[PDB]
Amino acid sequence: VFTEEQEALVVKAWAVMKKNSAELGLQFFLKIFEIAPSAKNLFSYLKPEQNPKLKPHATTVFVMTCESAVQLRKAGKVTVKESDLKRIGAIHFKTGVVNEHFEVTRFALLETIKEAVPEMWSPEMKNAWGVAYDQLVAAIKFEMKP
Ligand code: HEM
Repeated sequence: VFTEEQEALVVKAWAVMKKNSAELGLQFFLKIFEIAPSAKNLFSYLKPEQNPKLKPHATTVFVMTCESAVQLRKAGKVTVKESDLKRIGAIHFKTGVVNEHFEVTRFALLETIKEAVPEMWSPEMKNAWGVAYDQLVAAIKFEMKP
């Protein structure tokens, strides 16, 4: 169960990091592609890793993760609109985003956060971010079908 403490951690960390989300987004994607260069292929428009569209995807991940933390504490579930979730779910399903991609991204997300606010980093900070993300992903994965 997602706690008020974990919510506070995600909310404040994001509050801090959000001041430099430009540097943060670039770092995040550079981490994703350092680990799995071939993940590049999934973003069909990539065929510099400088691409315009990559920066908002990065921040979406951050914002929606922080939002899930809030909703999880408030209502005990991800309460993202049923329709936003179907739409996000379908695109990921159709471009071939698989578990390993979500998983590389989780790992990249945590590293990016550890590097960005090393002064707020701790295993509870890591887990709070990790769990909000996991619940967000599971809400999306339920909508990854035909
Ligand atoms: C919490 C995790 C994630 C969230 C919240 C999220 C959210 C979103 C959103 C809101 C869009 C808008 C795209 C649209 O409606 O056309 C999108 C697109 C997309 N995402 Fe994600 N996403 C996540 C994970 C991932 C992962 C792990 C990958 C693969 C590395 C990925 C790759 C893509 C691709 C290829 C698109 C389509 C881009 C395009 O065709 O212009 N996403 N995502």
